[PDB]
Amino acid sequence: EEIHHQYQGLSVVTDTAPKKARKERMEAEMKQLERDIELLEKHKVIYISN
Amino acid sequence: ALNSLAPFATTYKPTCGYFFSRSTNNKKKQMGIPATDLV
Amino acid sequence: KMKEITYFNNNKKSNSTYDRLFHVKHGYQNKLHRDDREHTRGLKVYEEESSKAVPALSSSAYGHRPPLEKTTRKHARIEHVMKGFYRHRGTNLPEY
Amino acid sequence: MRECISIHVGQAGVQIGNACWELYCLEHGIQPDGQMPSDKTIGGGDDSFNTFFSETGAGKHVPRAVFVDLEPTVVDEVRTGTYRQLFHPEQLITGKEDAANNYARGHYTIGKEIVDLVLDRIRKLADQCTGLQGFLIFHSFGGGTGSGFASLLMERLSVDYGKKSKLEFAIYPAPQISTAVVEPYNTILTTHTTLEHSDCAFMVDNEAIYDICRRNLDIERPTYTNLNRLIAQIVSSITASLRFDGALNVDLTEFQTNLVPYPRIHFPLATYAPVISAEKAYHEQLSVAEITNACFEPANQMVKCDPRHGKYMACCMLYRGDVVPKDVNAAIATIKTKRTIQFVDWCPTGFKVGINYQPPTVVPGGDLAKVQRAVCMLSNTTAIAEAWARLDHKFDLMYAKRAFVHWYVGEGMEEGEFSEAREDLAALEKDYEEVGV
Amino acid sequence: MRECISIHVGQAGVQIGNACWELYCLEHGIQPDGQMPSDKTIGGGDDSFNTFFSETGAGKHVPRAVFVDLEPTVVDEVRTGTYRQLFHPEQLITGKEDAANNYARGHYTIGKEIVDLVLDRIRKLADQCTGLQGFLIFHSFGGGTGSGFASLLMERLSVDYGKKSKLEFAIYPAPQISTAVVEPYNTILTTHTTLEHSDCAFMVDNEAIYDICRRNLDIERPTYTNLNRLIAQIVSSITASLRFDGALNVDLTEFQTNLVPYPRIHFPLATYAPVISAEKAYHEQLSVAEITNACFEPANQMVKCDPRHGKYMACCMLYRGDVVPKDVNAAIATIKTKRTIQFVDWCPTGFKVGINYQPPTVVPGGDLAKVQRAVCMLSNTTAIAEAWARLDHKFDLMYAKRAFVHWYVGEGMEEGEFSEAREDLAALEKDYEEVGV
Amino acid sequence: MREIVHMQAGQCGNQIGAKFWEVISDEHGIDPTGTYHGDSDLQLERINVYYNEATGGKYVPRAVLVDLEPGTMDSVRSGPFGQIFRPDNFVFGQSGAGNNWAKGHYTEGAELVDSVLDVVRKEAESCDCLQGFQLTHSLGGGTGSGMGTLLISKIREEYPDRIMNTFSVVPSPKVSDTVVEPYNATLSVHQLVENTDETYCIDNEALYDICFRTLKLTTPTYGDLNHLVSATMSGVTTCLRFPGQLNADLRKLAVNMVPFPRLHFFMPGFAPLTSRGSQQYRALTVPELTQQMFDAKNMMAACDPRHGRYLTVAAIFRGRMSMKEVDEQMLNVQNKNSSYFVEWIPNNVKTAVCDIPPRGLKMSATFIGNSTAIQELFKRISEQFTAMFRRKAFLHWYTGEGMDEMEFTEAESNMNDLVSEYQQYQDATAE
Amino acid sequence: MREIVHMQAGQCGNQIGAKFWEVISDEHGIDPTGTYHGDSDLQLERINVYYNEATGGKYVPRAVLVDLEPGTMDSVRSGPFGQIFRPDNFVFGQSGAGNNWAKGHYTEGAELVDSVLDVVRKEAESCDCLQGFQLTHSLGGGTGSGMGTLLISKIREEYPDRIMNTFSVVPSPKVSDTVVEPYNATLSVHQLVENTDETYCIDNEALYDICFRTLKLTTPTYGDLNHLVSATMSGVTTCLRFPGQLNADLRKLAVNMVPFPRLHFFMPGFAPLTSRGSQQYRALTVPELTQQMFDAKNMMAACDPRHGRYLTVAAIFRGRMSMKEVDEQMLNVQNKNSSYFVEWIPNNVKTAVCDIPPRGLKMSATFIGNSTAIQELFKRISEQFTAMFRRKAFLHWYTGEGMDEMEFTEAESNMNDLVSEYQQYQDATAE
Ligand SMILES: Nc1nc2c(ncn2[C@@H]2O[C@H](COP(=O)(O)OP(=O)(O)OP(=O)(O)O)[C@@H](O)[C@H]2O)c(=O)[nH]1
Ligand SMILES: Nc1nc2c(ncn2[C@@H]2O[C@H](COP(=O)(O)OP(=O)(O)OP(=O)(O)O)[C@@H](O)[C@H]2O)c(=O)[nH]1
Ligand SMILES: Nc1nc2c(ncn2[C@@H]2O[C@H](COP(=O)(O)OP(=O)(O)O)[C@@H](O)[C@H]2O)c(=O)[nH]1
Ligand SMILES: Nc1nc2c(ncn2[C@@H]2O[C@H](COP(=O)(O)OP(=O)(O)O)[C@@H](O)[C@H]2O)c(=O)[nH]1
Ligand SMILES: [Mg+2]
Ligand SMILES: [Mg+2]
Repeated sequence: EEIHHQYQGLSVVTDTAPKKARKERMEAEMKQLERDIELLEKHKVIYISN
Repeated sequence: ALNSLAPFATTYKPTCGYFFSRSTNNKKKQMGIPATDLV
Repeated sequence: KMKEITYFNNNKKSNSTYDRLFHVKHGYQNKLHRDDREHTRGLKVYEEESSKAVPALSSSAYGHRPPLEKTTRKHARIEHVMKGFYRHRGTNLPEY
Repeated sequence: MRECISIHVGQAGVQIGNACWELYCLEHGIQPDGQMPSDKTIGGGDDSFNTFFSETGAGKHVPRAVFVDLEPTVVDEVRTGTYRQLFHPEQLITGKEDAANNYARGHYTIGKEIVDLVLDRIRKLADQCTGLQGFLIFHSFGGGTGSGFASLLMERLSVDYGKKSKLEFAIYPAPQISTAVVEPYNTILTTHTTLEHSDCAFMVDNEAIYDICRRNLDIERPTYTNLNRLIAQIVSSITASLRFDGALNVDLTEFQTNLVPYPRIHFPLATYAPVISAEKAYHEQLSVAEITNACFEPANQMVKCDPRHGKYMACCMLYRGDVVPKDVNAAIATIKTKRTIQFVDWCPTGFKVGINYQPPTVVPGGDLAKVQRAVCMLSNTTAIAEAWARLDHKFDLMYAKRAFVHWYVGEGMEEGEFSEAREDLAALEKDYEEVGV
Repeated sequence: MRECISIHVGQAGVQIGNACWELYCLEHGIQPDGQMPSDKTIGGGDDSFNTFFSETGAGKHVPRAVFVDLEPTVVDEVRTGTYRQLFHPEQLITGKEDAANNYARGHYTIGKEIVDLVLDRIRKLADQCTGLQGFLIFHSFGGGTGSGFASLLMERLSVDYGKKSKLEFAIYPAPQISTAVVEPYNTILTTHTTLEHSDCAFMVDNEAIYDICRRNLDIERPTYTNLNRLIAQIVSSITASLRFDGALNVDLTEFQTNLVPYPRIHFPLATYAPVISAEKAYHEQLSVAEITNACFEPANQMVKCDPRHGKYMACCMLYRGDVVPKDVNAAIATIKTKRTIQFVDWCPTGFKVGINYQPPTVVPGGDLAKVQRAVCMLSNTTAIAEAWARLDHKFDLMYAKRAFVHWYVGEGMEEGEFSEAREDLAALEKDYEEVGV
Repeated sequence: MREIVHMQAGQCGNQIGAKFWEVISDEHGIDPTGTYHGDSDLQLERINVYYNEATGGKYVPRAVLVDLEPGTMDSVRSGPFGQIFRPDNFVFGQSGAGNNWAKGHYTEGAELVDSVLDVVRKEAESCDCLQGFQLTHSLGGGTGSGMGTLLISKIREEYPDRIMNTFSVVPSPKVSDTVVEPYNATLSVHQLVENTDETYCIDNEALYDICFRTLKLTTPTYGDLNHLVSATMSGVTTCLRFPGQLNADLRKLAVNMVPFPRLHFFMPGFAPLTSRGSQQYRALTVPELTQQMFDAKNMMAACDPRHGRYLTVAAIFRGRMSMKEVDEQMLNVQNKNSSYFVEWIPNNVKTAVCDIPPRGLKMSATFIGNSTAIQELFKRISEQFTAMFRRKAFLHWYTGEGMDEMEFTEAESNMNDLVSEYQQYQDATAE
Repeated sequence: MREIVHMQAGQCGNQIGAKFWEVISDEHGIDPTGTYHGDSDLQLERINVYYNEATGGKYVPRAVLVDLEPGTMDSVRSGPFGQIFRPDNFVFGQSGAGNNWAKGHYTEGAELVDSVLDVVRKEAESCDCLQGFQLTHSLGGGTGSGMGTLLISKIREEYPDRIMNTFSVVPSPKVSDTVVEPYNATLSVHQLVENTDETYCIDNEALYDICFRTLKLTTPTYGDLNHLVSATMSGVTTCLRFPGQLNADLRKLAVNMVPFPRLHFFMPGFAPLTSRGSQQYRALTVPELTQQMFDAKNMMAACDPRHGRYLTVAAIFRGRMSMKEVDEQMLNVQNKNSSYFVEWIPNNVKTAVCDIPPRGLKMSATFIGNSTAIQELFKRISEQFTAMFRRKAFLHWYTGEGMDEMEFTEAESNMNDLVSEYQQYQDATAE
């Protein structure tokens, strides 16, 4: 929710290199988070190996 | 899952864009199979 | 807090965006004509405007009070001719 | 057996019926959910409610009213509020977009695509009926749904059902006070239709009810709630003889054949008496003679006109309560021998009395006091020509500069309907003059 | 003991039968595993289940259903669903590939490989019956398995059995809502062959029953499931006279000797219209007269053609439930006095009444409120020519450019079939016109 | 169900619409996120008039923010209550018209209009009633005026049966606030008075006046002004959203307040307005509301109405009240100041009572009025236009960027025709 | 039990098929090793359609990898979901010959055609019903075009009854991207027309437009383009793989879509495609899916459908939805854009609802449409072809590999005939 709130407050266009990189870094971070808690929410047990 | 559709991830090797890092080695890998050879 | 109408709601749970989007429900109900226009039947005011001591709608004042009289049952047009001269079943004609 | 279909058109008609059905349910004992607390065991035959309600199977009574309106709003809180279950879900017919104070828009647009559904609901109700005798079209002359669509439904009901007593209850604009600016246009346009299709159209404005609430009722803050409760009491006193026994029972046929001298003078005035409050009711001898005097007072008229300038043709007394016919005879004799109350020469016998035994039922949260005696005085006077002249003057002031005509013209209704309606009410005023002389 | 065998061919037929056998098991108290519980039997040797379920003696009952589709799907849903142990594994026949909206593939190429197997299964399930009322074919005219292979089955059944009743239930294409583009071709090709072989074609389209579900059953986003339950209720009400008793009973020859005046006029339309939802049935007394005249309006006929544009020819009205045989005749007398509908001059008596005693059975999971009265009216009417004219206009309009012809041509069928089907449908329209005038 | 599509054009439109979507979403209970932290289902029954709700509890609005330069859109998205707006309906240009009507109407403002109508059609066909179109543009600027009037012309052309209400800020009598403002305003009103069914004409001396010497406030910021505009902007469409007593929809107000088609320029008014120190000394009742309405100071259009006569007046009360109060107060106003009313219109006052007041008010009052005193605005603008056009002021931009002198001539023709119509319907008697 | 044999030839075909076997592996629950790591039982009913069972629970795809060179074979073998292919279905040469239809079709491309045809033959007799063949290739290459259409001709000769479709990445109208593309495309379609009956024309800047004006995605890349292609790969055969209310397989959507044999050039699409930012602001409903279908901003062919009329249209839906809503939406869009449809056939739209959606989506959709707007691409390719052929440019690399100008004239005549009949069937009136 925090990275989504920060990503929603970006500019209307990302034309500079930092704007273009800051969009993509947050997109990759939030989708990696989505994969992480999708794997967590799809399951009920979750054992930890080593 | 590595190929999601609704939040659109088509996960490939970390090349181009922000994640280019002079890494994620672009040397080609050994095929293993030689060729198709009836000769 | 107290606001124009009281309605001390218990914060009406949460609506987190992750659970709203990525918890996909294949549970459309067919009682509507479109999925987006959801708040056309699930409207809940009929008991809170009665729990009002004084109600927030002018139109919702017709029958807010409990009844006062006994309706004065004594004079009523009780039908005896065309509802009493007709009896549903049985030709007289004994059958035992 | 003695059915009567109620049709509430427009916001004013729907709100009047919202008071009216509350009063009917409190009168006949049906709870707001439709379930009578008792059942067919006690109460004997239990057929008093059959004028309005119809018991369906297990014992839920559904009324015989159609709540039709072009805007969704008011009929949606009708569908949503306390009486959500008691009304049939397809009876409460909604529109799609409001007519918005326009006879042209109510009679030449989306009123067409609601009228087939409301007519089919009317036919379903009348085929459920087993001896239907009358209609109860409640609406307003202010304009929009209550004028154009009500006129359209009146015309279609007249050409469909043939001979049938179509009682109309219209909300008239007051002399000094009204809401919309096109109320003159709407009144002339709806009177052109309801003159030849209605039968005993009762007329009520807001100012006179406000004055009665301020004078008799001690209500410093009267509102539409009190107005609609008073009109509900009026119509209950009109239709009480159908549902309760009495010394003399008056139904719609002998109502309209006594209150209509000629087949154009069918606009009587309704006055209720007493409209007293409980505090003033304590200090009094409420009785037949003085309630007849209050009925014939000029300050208790519910149309803003002076009956002392009138030429009373025929009036019906509708007594309600433990009323003695000898006291009725004495009160009518005193009213007849009074000289300021002027009757027309060709009707010396103009006093149709009808006594019902059931006393009036008070609404909880109401304003009227409990009374053992009431009269719904209904008089076909000549003082309504003052109202006709007033609204014709308003129409002339509108029509001199042709203001607010372009909406009707661009909608589609032409100048010919305005001209025909104006000349129709001119002929109506000359008809009152011809019958009054 | 009065057995009737049901052949459900095509995807539409298989889905319709999937709802139908659910309704039949619920009516006869049969659990989905195939057994009747000991506390859900009439007892004393009841026989009101053998018309649809045989009894391989273990306590287990198996239906007389010939579920057939050329595609591996949907029948696999039947095999893997909750109605898995009910059907025998040999009763559910599947082929190599679907005919795929092609009459030529359904009739000449794909269906020939499986027509002998389905004929063998029909022969076995017919020989297992002591007395056969007839055949209940369930299919769609849209195209594929339900059109060409249905026509092939009807040709083979007319060759083999002969003279037996063959009721078909065809999912007809609606005028504006449709799925394939070759549906006019498939209907034109089927109605050349089913004309000479069937004896009663109950045809239903999707748009009209969508309107029924939206309006009367207030489901304004319905689905094929709900359509299948309502069609199942229709077929249960029509076959409810080979089972539970009552007044006048109408059987497979009874409602055919009085529905077809001439042999090739076997295209009636069905109307089951006590279709009232749960929240709308409590606020209504569901009476015989009002359901009787409710099953006569164009808003309730489930074929998109108004009955006003055409003269009625015959009506077989099948009541169901607690119905006295008086108010049936009273309601039919009122309909005879009605001038809205028009009967043909050579059929003075044109009503045939069947009445049962079993109330309709509600499926848990459908809206379909618990009602004690039902009508399943079947009218042979001249207004069905509108659908023929519409699809003939579509057929000629597509065939002007000879589009989609090569798919039929390169499969085993020639354009002479197209020409002779055009001529046959022109003759059918001319015969309906001549019979109507 | 009567949806109305809302539209913001220019920086004035963007800020006024941003505060309007703060105010009405606070009224309906929408949080900053977009969900429903409301109080009642009365706010939810007709919440889809302004909001195309998504699945679940998302309540995004039918607002189209449009400009020729991104700018204020980034400002709105960074500002509070800015994340409610959908990222799809932020169509914009790249250069920026500014205060050039030619740049808003013929030049790159006229190539954005295809995408603008694409979004408008998407939001219109994602509905079922489509009562009308709200526009909060700036009358007397560039992208507010030129693109706004072009959008009005296109929308009236493609849906010619809908209520069209534009709010608009009026060119100022005092100060200037823009040098080319008479040219921009004349060119805007030329295309405005054929298509808009009602224009509301808000003015930037009355907004400062009724907060400086009615609300005190010392330094009155700008958010208070935008809130004061959005108060009556929300109060007009109260009948479309909240139920209650005797109602008045947008078409009802249009037919009650427009006697002839080119007479649809009104003046607004919000009349609970007590100073912060003397709020407790006032008794807030319908007579006090009516006194605050029919008062020369409270009108938000300048145009001191003692210099003319009200053609029509409509008053939307919001609260738990009596009808006899409001109706008797309007009777008292008419019978008292009948000299300052139009004599050939008896009952020139429409009343509409809802029973849902806004936040922080037990009772509320919204004034709107078609007056024969609003011609002073148009007379001053025509005078300034003629003063610049005689000496040929800033014109080479328009002429070399795609106008003609003739277009200015019919603009002045509609100018003096409109003021002549106001004067002719003012000075006429009953007979 | 229907059966599809996948045949990926060329660089573009290899990459697209790699992403296709990626997107359906996790749809059917297949891990990179080969086991079934999933939850639902519905994925093991028609899993034989794309994967045949092997030694020890392993499922392997029924796909043939076809090329004249290593390279993207190394890339496919090294990438994820790459060690799932059987290492024997890997027919590849060593020349590196490319961008020469002659060298791919009348040269060494005819040397490996026997080996790859025997591989495909073993694949086909590994089946029991063999619904058809599905090939992925690019129009405008050497290996995927020449050798590809050679294999198309051999398969059409040897199995002239089964449904066989190509997904035909077409050349690009904007820019050129390969110098000999009109020659390759002309010679490839000249073999595609008589053989294939389902060609899904997929264009590159259309996918760029989708990925940039629909999903933002500032770094689009061929991963996103190949996932767009793989979505409409899975959307055609989702009815074969999974049950639905109204099933429709490849033969049904061929016969329902081909009125005359040389009229089989489709325009694929997908729905719902939404951005990451505009995901909580969007409602995933059937009318939104339908309008996103029939909007021209969803087509995978760069030709614009507004300049032509759709011949026939298919809308293969996936997920749990309402049948009345779905076919009412198609009725509404047909009656709305009745001018953008041919009137000489009625009801030219097709519905196919499947009861299983993809991963993470409530509903999904696949628009595939035979339209008369595809003739603009053929007109452009024919004009470029005759522009190069009028001066014999680049022709000696074709005539030195065993060709003649007679074949080029025959291909040009075929192009002109196909364009002329597209013109005829777009201007042919009803009567
Ligand atoms: N007595 C009484 N009159 C009412 C009431 N509500 C509205 N009115 C009258 O209705 C008039 C306004 O016209 P409406 O009846 O509201 O118009 P409508 O029938 O709803 O049709 P539209 O204008 O299209 O909405 C006012 O002048 C009131 O006198 C009410 O509750 N009681
Ligand atoms: N009422 C209803 N109609 C259906 C149903 N399923 C299919 N249909 C109708 O069938 C038509 C499509 O043809 P299908 O029945 O699916 O094809 P088929 O008869 O199985 O033959 P094939 O082409 O081999 O699949 C549609 O137009 C529908 O009207 C269903 O479940 N209920
Ligand atoms: N309420 C409000 N009014 C404004 C604002 N900006 C300009 N105005 C008014 O609009 C007129 C000029 O508008 P302008 O700034 O040119 O709008 P533009 O065309 O979008 O640039 C002036 O007379 C101002 O009174 C604003 O941000 N808010
Ligand atoms: N979508 C997509 N297209 C590609 C890819 N690689 C090449 N192409 C397209 O293929 C065309 C060139 O064809 P090519 O691959 O050289 O054919 P080949 O030489 O026979 O293998 C170009 O127009 C590209 O657009 C890819 O990875 N994805
Ligand atoms: Mg109203
Ligand atoms: Mg099928």
